[PDB]
Amino acid sequence: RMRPFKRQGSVRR
Amino acid sequence: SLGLQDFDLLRVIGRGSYAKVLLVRLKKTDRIYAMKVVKKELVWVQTEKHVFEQASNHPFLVGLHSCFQTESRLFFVIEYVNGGDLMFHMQRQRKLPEEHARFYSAEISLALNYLHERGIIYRDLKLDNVLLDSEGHIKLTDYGMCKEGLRPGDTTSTFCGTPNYIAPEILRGEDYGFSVDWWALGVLMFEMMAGRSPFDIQNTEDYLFQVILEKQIRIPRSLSVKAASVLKSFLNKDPKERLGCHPQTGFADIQGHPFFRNVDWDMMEQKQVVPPFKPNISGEFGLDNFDSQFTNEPVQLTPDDDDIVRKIDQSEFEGFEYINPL
Ligand SMILES: Nc1ncnc2c1ncn2[C@@H]1O[C@H](COP(=O)(O)OP(=O)(O)O)[C@@H](O)[C@H]1O
Ligand SMILES: [Mn+2]
Ligand SMILES: [Mn+2]
Ligand SMILES: [Mn+2]
Repeated sequence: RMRPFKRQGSVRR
Repeated sequence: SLGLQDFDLLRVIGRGSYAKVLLVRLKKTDRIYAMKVVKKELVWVQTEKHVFEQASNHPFLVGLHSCFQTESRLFFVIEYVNGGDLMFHMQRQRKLPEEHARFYSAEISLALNYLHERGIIYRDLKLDNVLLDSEGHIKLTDYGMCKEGLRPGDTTSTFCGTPNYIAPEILRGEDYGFSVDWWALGVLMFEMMAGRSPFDIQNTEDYLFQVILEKQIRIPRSLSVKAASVLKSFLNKDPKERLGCHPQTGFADIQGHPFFRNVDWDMMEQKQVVPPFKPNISGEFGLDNFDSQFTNEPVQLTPDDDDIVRKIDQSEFEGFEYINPL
Protein backbone atom coordinates (compact mmCIF):
# COMPACT_ATOMS: atom_id res chain seq x y z
CA ARG A 1 0.00 0.00 0.00
CA MET A 2 0.94 3.68 -0.41
CA ARG A 3 -0.39 6.26 2.05
CA PRO A 4 0.44 9.77 3.35
CA PHE A 5 0.95 8.69 6.97
CA LYS A 6 2.32 5.20 7.67
CA ARG A 7 1.57 3.08 10.73
CA GLN A 8 4.71 2.86 12.89
CA GLY A 9 5.22 0.37 15.70
CA SER A 10 6.80 1.43 18.97
CA VAL A 11 10.33 0.28 19.78
CA ARG A 12 11.93 -0.42 23.17
CA ARG A 13 15.57 -1.33 23.79
CA SER B 1 -11.42 -13.06 37.95
CA LEU B 2 -12.87 -12.66 34.46
CA GLY B 3 -11.95 -14.84 31.50
CA LEU B 4 -12.02 -15.38 27.76
CA GLN B 5 -15.17 -17.48 28.18
CA ASP B 6 -17.08 -14.39 29.42
CA PHE B 7 -16.48 -12.28 26.29
CA ASP B 8 -17.89 -12.37 22.77
CA LEU B 9 -15.30 -12.00 19.99
CA LEU B 10 -16.72 -9.60 17.40
CA ARG B 11 -14.01 -8.07 15.20
CA VAL B 12 -10.28 -7.40 14.99
CA ILE B 13 -9.89 -3.61 15.08
CA GLY B 14 -6.16 -3.03 15.57
CA ARG B 15 -2.63 -4.37 15.50
CA GLY B 16 0.66 -3.02 16.82
CA SER B 17 4.17 -4.14 17.68
CA TYR B 18 3.10 -5.66 21.03
CA ALA B 19 -0.63 -6.41 20.90
CA LYS B 20 -3.63 -7.32 18.76
CA VAL B 21 -6.76 -5.31 19.61
CA LEU B 22 -10.17 -6.95 19.22
CA LEU B 23 -13.73 -5.64 19.40
CA VAL B 24 -15.46 -7.64 22.15
CA ARG B 25 -18.74 -7.77 24.07
CA LEU B 26 -19.26 -8.92 27.63
CA LYS B 27 -21.87 -11.64 27.18
CA LYS B 28 -23.39 -11.18 30.64
CA THR B 29 -24.12 -7.43 30.51
CA ASP B 30 -24.22 -6.74 26.71
CA ARG B 31 -21.62 -3.96 27.07
CA ILE B 32 -19.18 -3.30 24.21
CA TYR B 33 -15.44 -3.01 24.92
CA ALA B 34 -12.04 -3.26 23.28
CA MET B 35 -9.56 -5.96 24.28
CA LYS B 36 -5.80 -5.48 24.04
CA VAL B 37 -4.27 -8.94 23.59
CA VAL B 38 -0.55 -9.10 24.43
CA LYS B 39 1.46 -12.26 23.83
CA LYS B 40 3.87 -13.18 26.60
CA GLU B 41 6.77 -14.13 24.31
CA LEU B 42 7.33 -10.42 23.69
CA VAL B 43 6.71 -9.56 27.34
CA TRP B 44 6.05 -3.26 32.94
CA VAL B 45 2.85 -5.17 33.92
CA GLN B 46 3.03 -3.26 37.16
CA THR B 47 3.16 0.00 35.17
CA GLU B 48 0.78 -0.64 32.26
CA LYS B 49 -1.92 -2.03 34.54
CA HIS B 50 -1.56 0.72 37.16
CA VAL B 51 -1.64 3.37 34.41
CA PHE B 52 -4.87 1.98 32.97
CA GLU B 53 -6.22 2.28 36.53
CA GLN B 54 -5.41 6.00 36.78
CA ALA B 55 -6.67 6.66 33.24
CA SER B 56 -10.15 5.38 34.16
CA ASN B 57 -10.82 8.63 36.07
CA HIS B 58 -10.24 11.11 33.24
CA PRO B 59 -12.18 12.29 30.16
CA PHE B 60 -9.31 12.13 27.65
CA LEU B 61 -7.82 8.77 28.72
CA VAL B 62 -8.82 5.21 27.86
CA GLY B 63 -10.01 3.45 31.01
CA LEU B 64 -9.49 -0.11 32.24
CA HIS B 65 -12.46 -2.44 32.70
CA SER B 66 -10.81 -5.72 33.70
CA CYS B 67 -7.59 -7.71 33.36
CA PHE B 68 -7.13 -11.43 32.79
CA GLN B 69 -4.53 -13.76 31.32
CA THR B 70 -4.17 -17.08 29.52
CA GLU B 71 -1.21 -19.49 29.30
CA SER B 72 0.05 -17.65 26.20
CA ARG B 73 -1.43 -14.15 26.29
CA LEU B 74 -2.31 -11.16 28.46
CA PHE B 75 -5.66 -9.41 28.03
CA PHE B 76 -6.63 -5.80 28.75
CA VAL B 77 -10.35 -5.06 28.61
CA ILE B 78 -10.68 -1.31 28.04
CA GLU B 79 -13.14 1.18 26.60
CA TYR B 80 -14.17 1.12 22.94
CA VAL B 81 -13.63 4.42 21.13
CA ASN B 82 -15.82 3.99 18.03
CA GLY B 83 -14.53 6.96 16.00
CA GLY B 84 -11.15 5.47 15.17
CA ASP B 85 -7.73 7.01 15.71
CA LEU B 86 -6.05 10.16 14.42
CA MET B 87 -3.88 8.19 11.97
CA PHE B 88 -6.90 6.72 10.18
CA HIS B 89 -8.59 10.14 10.20
CA MET B 90 -5.38 11.73 8.87
CA GLN B 91 -4.76 9.56 5.81
CA ARG B 92 -8.20 10.69 4.58
CA GLN B 93 -8.01 14.34 5.65
CA ARG B 94 -4.29 14.56 4.68
CA LYS B 95 -4.02 17.92 6.49
CA LEU B 96 -5.93 19.69 9.25
CA PRO B 97 -6.78 23.36 9.79
CA GLU B 98 -5.00 25.09 12.65
CA GLU B 99 -8.34 25.49 14.43
CA HIS B 100 -8.78 21.71 14.40
CA ALA B 101 -5.21 20.82 15.41
CA ARG B 102 -5.44 23.35 18.25
CA PHE B 103 -8.53 21.55 19.56
CA TYR B 104 -6.98 18.07 19.56
CA SER B 105 -3.57 19.13 20.89
CA ALA B 106 -5.23 21.14 23.68
CA GLU B 107 -7.21 18.11 24.85
CA ILE B 108 -4.04 16.01 24.52
CA SER B 109 -2.11 18.63 26.51
CA LEU B 110 -4.62 18.34 29.36
CA ALA B 111 -4.45 14.54 29.34
CA LEU B 112 -0.65 14.72 29.23
CA ASN B 113 -0.51 17.14 32.17
CA TYR B 114 -2.76 14.82 34.18
CA LEU B 115 -0.23 12.05 33.51
CA HIS B 116 2.73 14.38 34.15
CA GLU B 117 1.29 15.59 37.46
CA ARG B 118 0.70 11.97 38.55
CA GLY B 119 4.30 10.92 37.87
CA ILE B 120 3.77 9.21 34.51
CA ILE B 121 5.62 9.81 31.23
CA TYR B 122 3.45 8.77 28.28
CA ARG B 123 6.50 8.36 25.99
CA ASP B 124 4.43 7.13 23.03
CA LEU B 125 2.28 10.05 21.87
CA LYS B 126 1.50 9.43 18.19
CA LEU B 127 -1.41 9.40 15.76
CA ASP B 128 -2.11 5.70 16.42
CA ASN B 129 -2.30 6.24 20.19
CA VAL B 130 -4.95 9.00 20.01
CA LEU B 131 -8.56 8.00 19.37
CA LEU B 132 -11.69 9.93 18.40
CA ASP B 133 -14.91 9.20 20.29
CA SER B 134 -18.48 9.22 18.95
CA GLU B 135 -18.93 12.90 19.89
CA GLY B 136 -15.67 14.18 18.38
CA HIS B 137 -13.32 14.42 21.37
CA ILE B 138 -10.10 12.45 21.95
CA LYS B 139 -8.79 9.72 24.24
CA LEU B 140 -5.26 8.41 24.76
CA THR B 141 -4.57 4.66 24.70
CA ASP B 142 -1.64 2.23 24.62
CA TYR B 143 0.45 2.74 27.77
CA GLY B 144 3.25 0.34 26.95
CA MET B 145 6.13 2.82 27.21
CA CYS B 146 4.65 4.73 30.17
CA LYS B 147 7.01 5.30 33.08
CA GLU B 148 5.76 5.33 36.65
CA GLY B 149 6.96 6.84 39.90
CA LEU B 150 8.45 10.18 38.82
CA ARG B 151 8.83 12.24 41.96
CA PRO B 152 9.59 15.93 41.21
CA GLY B 153 12.99 16.14 39.51
CA ASP B 154 13.49 12.51 38.48
CA THR B 155 14.75 11.29 35.10
CA THR B 156 14.89 8.00 33.21
CA SER B 157 17.22 6.60 30.55
CA THR B 158 15.13 4.03 28.64
CA PHE B 159 15.38 4.26 24.85
CA CYS B 160 11.77 3.77 23.75
CA GLY B 161 8.90 5.27 21.78
CA THR B 162 7.94 5.45 18.14
CA PRO B 163 10.89 6.07 15.77
CA ASN B 164 9.38 9.23 14.23
CA TYR B 165 8.45 10.69 17.64
CA ILE B 166 11.56 9.98 19.75
CA ALA B 167 12.92 13.15 21.31
CA PRO B 168 16.53 14.22 20.65
CA GLU B 169 17.30 13.81 24.37
CA ILE B 170 16.74 10.07 24.00
CA LEU B 171 18.76 10.06 20.77
CA ARG B 172 21.68 11.70 22.61
CA GLY B 173 21.55 9.08 25.38
CA GLU B 174 20.74 11.76 27.96
CA ASP B 175 18.53 11.35 30.99
CA TYR B 176 15.10 12.84 30.42
CA GLY B 177 11.82 13.64 32.12
CA PHE B 178 8.37 14.69 30.91
CA SER B 179 10.17 16.74 28.22
CA VAL B 180 9.78 13.85 25.77
CA ASP B 181 5.98 14.03 25.74
CA TRP B 182 5.89 17.67 24.64
CA TRP B 183 8.36 16.90 21.85
CA ALA B 184 6.05 14.18 20.54
CA LEU B 185 3.13 16.61 20.79
CA GLY B 186 5.23 18.98 18.71
CA VAL B 187 5.86 16.33 16.06
CA LEU B 188 2.17 15.42 16.23
CA MET B 189 1.02 19.03 15.82
CA PHE B 190 3.42 19.42 12.89
CA GLU B 191 1.77 16.43 11.23
CA MET B 192 -1.75 17.76 11.78
CA MET B 193 -1.10 21.20 10.28
CA ALA B 194 1.64 20.59 7.71
CA GLY B 195 0.18 17.27 6.58
CA ARG B 196 3.53 15.45 6.79
CA SER B 197 5.99 14.36 9.45
CA PRO B 198 8.69 17.05 9.91
CA PHE B 199 11.32 14.29 9.48
CA ASP B 200 10.01 12.25 6.52
CA ILE B 201 9.51 14.76 3.70
CA GLN B 202 23.35 4.66 9.21
CA ASN B 203 20.90 4.80 6.30
CA THR B 204 17.19 4.18 6.87
CA GLU B 205 16.04 4.18 10.51
CA ASP B 206 19.33 5.57 11.79
CA TYR B 207 18.97 8.01 8.91
CA LEU B 208 15.76 9.28 10.49
CA PHE B 209 17.59 9.35 13.84
CA GLN B 210 20.26 11.68 12.47
CA VAL B 211 17.61 13.77 10.68
CA ILE B 212 15.68 14.11 13.95
CA LEU B 213 18.96 15.29 15.51
CA GLU B 214 20.69 17.27 12.74
CA LYS B 215 17.99 18.43 10.33
CA GLN B 216 16.09 21.70 10.78
CA ILE B 217 12.28 21.72 10.90
CA ARG B 218 11.07 23.75 7.91
CA ILE B 219 7.61 25.22 8.54
CA PRO B 220 5.65 25.80 5.31
CA ARG B 221 4.88 29.41 4.45
CA SER B 222 1.11 28.75 4.60
CA LEU B 223 1.11 28.37 8.39
CA SER B 224 0.40 31.25 10.74
CA VAL B 225 2.98 33.02 12.88
CA LYS B 226 1.34 31.56 15.99
CA ALA B 227 1.34 28.05 14.52
CA ALA B 228 4.97 28.44 13.40
CA SER B 229 6.07 29.60 16.86
CA VAL B 230 4.19 26.80 18.64
CA LEU B 231 5.99 24.21 16.51
CA LYS B 232 9.42 25.83 16.88
CA SER B 233 8.84 26.04 20.64
CA PHE B 234 7.76 22.38 20.88
CA LEU B 235 10.37 21.06 18.42
CA ASN B 236 13.24 22.89 20.13
CA LYS B 237 16.18 20.49 20.23
CA ASP B 238 17.21 21.70 23.70
CA PRO B 239 14.98 20.18 26.42
CA LYS B 240 15.85 23.04 28.79
CA GLU B 241 14.56 25.58 26.23
CA ARG B 242 11.48 23.68 25.04
CA LEU B 243 7.89 24.75 25.62
CA GLY B 244 6.29 22.89 28.52
CA CYS B 245 9.71 21.82 29.85
CA HIS B 246 9.78 24.77 32.25
CA PRO B 247 10.09 23.59 35.88
CA GLN B 248 6.94 24.62 37.78
CA THR B 249 5.83 26.84 34.88
CA GLY B 250 5.48 24.03 32.31
CA PHE B 251 1.75 23.74 31.61
CA ALA B 252 1.15 27.46 32.26
CA ASP B 253 3.64 28.26 29.49
CA ILE B 254 1.72 26.01 27.09
CA GLN B 255 -1.56 27.71 28.05
CA GLY B 256 -0.08 31.19 27.60
CA HIS B 257 1.45 30.67 24.18
CA PRO B 258 -0.16 32.74 21.37
CA PHE B 259 -1.31 29.56 19.60
CA PHE B 260 -3.12 28.34 22.72
CA ARG B 261 -4.66 31.73 23.50
CA ASN B 262 -8.36 32.56 23.13
CA VAL B 263 -8.83 28.92 24.23
CA ASP B 264 -10.84 28.09 27.34
CA TRP B 265 -8.99 25.25 29.06
CA ASP B 266 -11.49 24.77 31.88
CA MET B 267 -14.40 24.39 29.47
CA MET B 268 -12.17 22.09 27.43
CA GLU B 269 -11.32 19.96 30.47
CA GLN B 270 -15.06 19.75 31.19
CA LYS B 271 -15.91 18.65 27.61
CA GLN B 272 -17.76 21.91 26.91
CA VAL B 273 -15.96 22.91 23.68
CA VAL B 274 -17.65 21.84 20.44
CA PRO B 275 -15.48 19.46 18.39
CA PRO B 276 -14.58 20.68 14.90
CA PHE B 277 -15.07 17.21 13.40
CA LYS B 278 -17.73 14.67 14.36
CA PRO B 279 -16.91 11.09 13.30
CA ASN B 280 -19.28 9.42 10.84
CA ILE B 281 -20.18 6.28 12.76
CA SER B 282 -20.85 4.00 9.79
CA GLY B 283 -21.25 0.23 9.80
CA GLU B 284 -21.70 -2.20 12.65
CA PHE B 285 -20.48 -0.74 15.96
CA GLY B 286 -18.89 2.08 13.96
CA LEU B 287 -16.39 -0.30 12.35
CA ASP B 288 -16.11 1.75 9.14
CA ASN B 289 -13.90 4.07 11.23
CA PHE B 290 -11.19 1.39 11.47
CA ASP B 291 -8.84 0.13 8.77
CA SER B 292 -10.05 -2.78 6.66
CA GLN B 293 -6.66 -4.49 6.91
CA PHE B 294 -7.66 -5.52 10.45
CA THR B 295 -11.46 -5.76 10.27
CA ASN B 296 -11.06 -8.30 7.44
CA GLU B 297 -8.78 -10.64 9.39
CA PRO B 298 -10.62 -13.71 10.70
CA VAL B 299 -12.05 -12.93 14.12
CA GLN B 300 -10.16 -15.51 16.17
CA LEU B 301 -7.10 -16.02 18.33
CA THR B 302 -3.90 -17.47 16.82
CA PRO B 303 -3.24 -21.12 17.81
CA ASP B 304 -0.61 -21.85 20.45
CA ASP B 305 2.78 -23.57 20.22
CA ASP B 306 3.23 -25.78 23.30
CA ASP B 307 6.98 -25.78 22.55
CA ILE B 308 7.16 -21.96 22.60
CA VAL B 309 4.63 -21.44 25.42
CA ARG B 310 6.47 -23.87 27.72
CA LYS B 311 9.37 -21.42 28.19
CA ILE B 312 7.30 -18.55 29.63
CA ASP B 313 8.14 -17.71 33.25
CA GLN B 314 4.59 -17.54 34.59
CA SER B 315 5.93 -16.45 38.01
CA GLU B 316 5.95 -12.85 36.74
CA PHE B 317 2.21 -12.59 35.90
CA GLU B 318 0.98 -13.72 39.34
CA GLY B 319 -1.37 -10.84 40.17
CA PHE B 320 -2.51 -9.82 36.68
CA GLU B 321 -6.14 -10.84 37.29
CA TYR B 322 -8.12 -7.65 37.90
CA ILE B 323 -11.68 -6.29 37.69
CA ASN B 324 -12.29 -2.55 38.05
CA PRO B 325 -14.70 -1.86 41.01
CA LEU B 326 -16.53 1.11 39.47
N1 LIG C 1 -9.92 1.32 23.36
C1 LIG C 1 -9.76 1.34 22.01
N2 LIG C 1 -10.77 1.71 21.19
C2 LIG C 1 -10.61 1.73 19.85
N3 LIG C 1 -9.47 1.40 19.22
C3 LIG C 1 -8.38 1.01 19.93
C4 LIG C 1 -8.47 0.96 21.39
N4 LIG C 1 -7.26 0.55 21.84
C5 LIG C 1 -6.48 0.36 20.75
N5 LIG C 1 -7.14 0.63 19.61
C6 LIG C 1 -6.58 0.53 18.24
O1 LIG C 1 -5.59 -0.50 18.19
C7 LIG C 1 -4.39 -0.03 17.58
C8 LIG C 1 -3.16 -0.62 18.27
O2 LIG C 1 -3.44 -0.78 19.65
P1 LIG C 1 -2.32 -0.43 20.76
O3 LIG C 1 -3.01 -0.39 22.10
O4 LIG C 1 -1.55 0.79 20.28
O5 LIG C 1 -1.36 -1.73 20.75
P2 LIG C 1 0.23 -1.71 20.49
O6 LIG C 1 0.81 -1.34 21.83
O7 LIG C 1 0.54 -3.13 20.05
O8 LIG C 1 0.47 -0.68 19.41
C9 LIG C 1 -4.43 1.49 17.68
O9 LIG C 1 -3.94 2.09 16.48
C10 LIG C 1 -5.89 1.83 17.88
O10 LIG C 1 -6.43 2.34 16.67
MN1 LIG D 1 -0.83 2.01 19.25
MN1 LIG E 1 2.14 -0.10 23.15
MN1 LIG F 1 -14.13 23.59 10.47
